[PDB]
Amino acid sequence: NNLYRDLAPITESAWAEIELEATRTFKRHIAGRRVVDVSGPNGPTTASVSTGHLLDVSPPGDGVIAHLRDAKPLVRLRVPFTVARRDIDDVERGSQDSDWDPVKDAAKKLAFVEDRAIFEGYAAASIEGIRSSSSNPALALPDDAREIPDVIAQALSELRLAGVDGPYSVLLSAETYTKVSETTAHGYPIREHINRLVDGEIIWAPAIDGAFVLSTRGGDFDLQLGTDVSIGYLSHDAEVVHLYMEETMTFLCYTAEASVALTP
Amino acid sequence: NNLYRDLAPITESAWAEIELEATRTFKRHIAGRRVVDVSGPNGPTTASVSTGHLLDVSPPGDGVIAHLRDAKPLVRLRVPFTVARRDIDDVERGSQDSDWDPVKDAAKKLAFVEDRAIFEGYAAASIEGIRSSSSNPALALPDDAREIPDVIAQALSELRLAGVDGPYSVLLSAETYTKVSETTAHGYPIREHINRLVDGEIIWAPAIDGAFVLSTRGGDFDLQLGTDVSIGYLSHDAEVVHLYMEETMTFLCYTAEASVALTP
Amino acid sequence: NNLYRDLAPITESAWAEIELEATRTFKRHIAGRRVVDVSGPNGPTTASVSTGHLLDVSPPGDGVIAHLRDAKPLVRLRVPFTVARRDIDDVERGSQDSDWDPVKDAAKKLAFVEDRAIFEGYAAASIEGIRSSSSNPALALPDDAREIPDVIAQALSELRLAGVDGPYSVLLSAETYTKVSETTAHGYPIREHINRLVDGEIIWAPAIDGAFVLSTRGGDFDLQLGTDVSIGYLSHDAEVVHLYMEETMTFLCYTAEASVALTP
Repeated sequence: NNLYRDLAPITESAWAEIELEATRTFKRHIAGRRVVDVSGPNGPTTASVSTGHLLDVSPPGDGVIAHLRDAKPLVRLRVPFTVARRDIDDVERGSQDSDWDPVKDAAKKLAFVEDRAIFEGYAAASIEGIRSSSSNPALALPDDAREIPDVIAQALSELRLAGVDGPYSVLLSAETYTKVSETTAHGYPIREHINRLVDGEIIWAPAIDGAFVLSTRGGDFDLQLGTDVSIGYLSHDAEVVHLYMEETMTFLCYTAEASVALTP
Repeated sequence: NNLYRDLAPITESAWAEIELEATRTFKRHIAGRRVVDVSGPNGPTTASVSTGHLLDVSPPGDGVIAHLRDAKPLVRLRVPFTVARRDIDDVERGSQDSDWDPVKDAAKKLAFVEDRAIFEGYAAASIEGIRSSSSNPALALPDDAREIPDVIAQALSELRLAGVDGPYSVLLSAETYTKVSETTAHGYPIREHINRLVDGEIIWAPAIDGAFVLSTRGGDFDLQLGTDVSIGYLSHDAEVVHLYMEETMTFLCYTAEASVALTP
Repeated sequence: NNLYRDLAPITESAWAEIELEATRTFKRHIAGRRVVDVSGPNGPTTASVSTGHLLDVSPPGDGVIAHLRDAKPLVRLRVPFTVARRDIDDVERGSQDSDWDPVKDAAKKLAFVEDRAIFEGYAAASIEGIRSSSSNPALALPDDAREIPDVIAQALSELRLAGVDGPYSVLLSAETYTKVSETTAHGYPIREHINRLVDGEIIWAPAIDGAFVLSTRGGDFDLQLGTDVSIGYLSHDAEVVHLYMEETMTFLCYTAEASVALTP
């Protein structure tokens, strides 16, 4: 295939180690996939997602009405990294302390870009994020950690006024999650205080900035994937090999009233 | 379905008559479908055709390479017409001279727009025609009808220099076909003179202007259809019913050297 | 094998596309293979073709008669070309307008060299062409296109005086074939005028210069192949891949009276 892995100077065991390390880190650092419906890979031939809408266009001639079908293009994200042939070779010698830090960093970068496109928007890819697409009024996250549950209750009140149902979930930023975790009250963390309110789960969202309270009934958010995360090979040298992590995706929000955003 | 035919004041017999009359006229007046590969209807959900190419785009952030997948949108052509309820009603009385001239005119219009988009281009739909996409030099159709075969032989020489194979076919305009038909030499029409050269067929192309000599080996032209020609209903009155003929399509040319264009 | 295709950064689909495109163009531009017997590939170990003749040589010593066996060596023709990794990669994305023009040009070049060696001679390879090996007197192709059939009839008279039988065939140059095709008489091309005389076929020979009338009974011309046309890999870069088209061949003419040559 287009990955050209058979041409890389890497053994099966080292390939397995790299894949495992990247998968673990990405699954750690990814959050949107846990609260958004995912349309499984449709193949490399997939390039756009139809919206079912029509756009006006100049007719070819008299007596003819012309309309253009509307589609959302898919964007390919590629993050390159470099690995050492010595660490690669040591694996077949029964070594199991090899350095895969570039792999972990690339996985973190890819997860962050994906989550930031989902929750904030990537305009050049025509991706409007949940924050912008949300219709319910946005709130402000208090500087202190003790007042956050009140704001979350207000956001639940807003959604739950608007008429959305299903389990509710709170996605918190790295800085906010650290705050609610370190901070404590009556012998419990402010994070447990927050958890007490919702029916769903509390989720880490390091890539995003602020906080988000959203419904998970289904049918409101769609992450379309052409091809899932993959690892490939570009070139190599006497000392290093250059690889990349690739994924082709787009994001769509259909219900603007199923989420509430809180800004720092 | 979206046609809403069940709501129209028309009987099954009249529906059949209208469908038959439109199909006959369209199949008469259509030419590109006889020399271009047709990708059958893929359903109303189809909105674009992937090209497999990539487009450069600003990255979300540092260390990330971003590319956009390239697709060709589909365009919907709708031609409205009006029919008389008296002619509709007469059918169930065993009448078989009913007037379907508006149906025939609408079918002609739709065929003409389709063929003109295929052979000349519809820019607003991002459709580049065979004439523009052709790489072989264009020729001029002589005013006289006696020199046309020489120009056709020159065009065959150009294609057949360029290295294309398979049966060759000549599509002639209405004005040019009338000329070669009426004109005669040695007791045979100039059209038969033309036919003597090629291995394929001589085709009517009223919508196009000029003439075209092209190969039919396959894999060079693709007419993508989302939905084929259909007839629908908009509204009705005590005297008339308003209908439309609809089709969603796009056209792609892959080989620029498989055709030669001759301009009036 | 020596092609080293497994080392090239090309997918199976792109390999198939390149092979198909090269085969089509070569089969289009090749002519000698249609009128000469072909000895199928005998393997890479084949290096020469015995003639069964003997050559005089100085003896090792007294009372000894020494002779050397005579053989015709085989010559390997290699034509390099370059391909773009972007066009290669687009194929797996369902792209089918990729550029293979260098492939087509290399195939044309190889076909032209093969046909020119067959019909004109490649001295350094000890290949004497049909033109030189022919014993029947050579003719001159008239500048005008109207007198060519008379010269072809004269050439048939010469062969057919000399006593050769079997279907006869005319191989025409690019410039001569264009002339006889464009030129017309009594509503038929001069090429059809020519075809009327012979029992065999009229053949395109762009590589050759002039015209040739020859018999196809069999046993007079032999194209010996060690290995048929093949495509290989030399090296690659971040943007391009360097490939070559290779064939090992030689040509032998046994009957000097089975052909007649016409010079421009």
